[PDB]
Amino acid sequence: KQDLLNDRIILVTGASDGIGREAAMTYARYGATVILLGRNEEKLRQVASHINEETGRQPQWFILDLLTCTSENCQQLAQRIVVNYPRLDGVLHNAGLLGDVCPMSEQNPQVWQDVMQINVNATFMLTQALLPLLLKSDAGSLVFTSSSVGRQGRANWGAYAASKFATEGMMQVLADEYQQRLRVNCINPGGTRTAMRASAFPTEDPQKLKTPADIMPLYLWLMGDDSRRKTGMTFDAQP
Amino acid sequence: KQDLLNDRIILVTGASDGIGREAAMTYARYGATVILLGRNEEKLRQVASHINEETGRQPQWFILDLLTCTSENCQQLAQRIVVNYPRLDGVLHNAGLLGDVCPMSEQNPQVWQDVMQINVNATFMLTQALLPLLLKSDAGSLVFTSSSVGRQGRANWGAYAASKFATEGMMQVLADEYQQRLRVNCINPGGTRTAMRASAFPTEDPQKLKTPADIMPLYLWLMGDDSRRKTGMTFDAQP
Ligand SMILES: NC(=O)c1ccc[n+]([C@@H]2O[C@H](COP(=O)([O-])OP(=O)(O)OC[C@H]3O[C@@H](n4cnc5c(N)ncnc54)[C@H](OP(=O)(O)O)[C@@H]3O)[C@@H](O)[C@H]2O)c1
Ligand SMILES: NC(=O)c1ccc[n+]([C@@H]2O[C@H](COP(=O)([O-])OP(=O)(O)OC[C@H]3O[C@@H](n4cnc5c(N)ncnc54)[C@H](OP(=O)(O)O)[C@@H]3O)[C@@H](O)[C@H]2O)c1
Repeated sequence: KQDLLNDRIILVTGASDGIGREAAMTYARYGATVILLGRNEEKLRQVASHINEETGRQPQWFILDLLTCTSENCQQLAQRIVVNYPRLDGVLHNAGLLGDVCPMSEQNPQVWQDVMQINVNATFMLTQALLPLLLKSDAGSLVFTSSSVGRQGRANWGAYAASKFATEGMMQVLADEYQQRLRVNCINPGGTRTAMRASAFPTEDPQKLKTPADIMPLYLWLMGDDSRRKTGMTFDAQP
Repeated sequence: KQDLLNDRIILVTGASDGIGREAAMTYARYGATVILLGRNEEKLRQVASHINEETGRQPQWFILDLLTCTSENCQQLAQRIVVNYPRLDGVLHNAGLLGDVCPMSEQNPQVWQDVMQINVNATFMLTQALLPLLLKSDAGSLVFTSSSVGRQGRANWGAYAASKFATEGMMQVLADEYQQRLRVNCINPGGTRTAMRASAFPTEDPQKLKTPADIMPLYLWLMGDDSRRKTGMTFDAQP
């Protein structure tokens, strides 16, 4: 089992914390060559070093701030990747901003715009930049991260709900365009023990939640060979 | 029938052309006091004058460019409305930008951002500004405009599909927050004979399409009293 992802090159955004960190570390343990994207340099250095402890292979990391990056910035990142890696076998878009959790009448419009910029616009721009590398895979897998409020909007979820709906739509468009070329799917992690969840639910007991490690089976499956015919779908990590 | 919307004050965005123009004119014919929002001053003047021909009542219009308006701009507009109108009984968010219809790899990121800004962000900001007026209605009705690609993403629909998914999500959040206070719903017009449709489908015969006038029954129903218990739903004008 331990070589499930041997010779698969997988890029993970939001790899500096929470679910993305766990995904990057888990993929590396299963033999993948991982590329870490994040915003916080110190956190990325820490994750890369912990992957080196666990696997003896030190992954490369890149800084890309999704709030402010331009299309040119994403293209430049892709060019830097091309120098060291001949393809991408997987891209996991896990980075996300929660924004305000409060009624629509109280949503801060600057924060609303930021949520849309990171979760949707920059996620799209990065996708555009990385598509040529993904198409070089024998069976590239592109994964977006949704939420239950990306399937059914609920009170107080504001920009986050709008952005995760947009994410499902973007995934569906891409799956349709890349039939028999790429697998394109969404994962809904479910409520998971991270800082984002704790901010969204400040009074909930985090010990009642599954951890990122607990929800990894779906993350592995989508990057492995058993999911090869599956595209255009949204999967719940906690069904 | 001709006084169905007597003493209902209804604001319509994108009232300068296409479906929005038809909705504004139709609501006025049924007795509504209509407020026209658009970008093109000459078109708004023309629609207001044609409403005056048809009803002998000249509606007010306001310019608000959804690409560049700030939250402050929307608040200022709401203040201007408050001067002349004590409430809003309906708000129809019909304005929209199509953006590029082409594969994801060819989508222009500036255009993508514009589509998200008009269809989602400024639509949200305007909603925030108008909510207090809507809450003054005995039964306020807030209507967003979706598309079939806001329910199922398809190839080439890019930012537009993402934005209409976000629109469905925003509608669902609002419906949940305003239970037994407002009706909040989406209309999917279906393929309708307008300039937007003709650009999206340049080779299609527009005479094969229903016109905006043809799809008005649903637009009237959502503003009239027979839809009073209906919220959180998306309705197809062409089922
Ligand atoms: N935890 C849950 O219950 C839950 C449920 C449903 C969906 N999700 C989704 O799961 C994904 C991961 O979230 P999480 O719970 O693991 O939260 P998290 O621990 O706070 O991690 C979020 C990650 O996103 C990155 N990120 C945020 N803003 C960024 C920006 N401007 N530029 C680049 N990267 C940015 C962060 O990077 P830096 O630390 O380097 O700033 C961090 O690595 C998100 O898409 C979230 O919506 C989580
Ligand atoms: N026609 C269809 O087959 C179809 C199908 C599904 C959904 N829809 C939806 O129906 C709605 C109406 O579209 P339509 O077909 O009637 O197209 P249309 O004739 O081109 O009308 C679009 C309206 O949106 C307004 N608008 C565009 N950009 C704006 C901006 N930056 N600021 C303020 N207003 C702006 C335009 O105003 P100005 O003219 O003043 O610039 C125009 O009044 C849209 O939401 C569209 O997505 C249409």
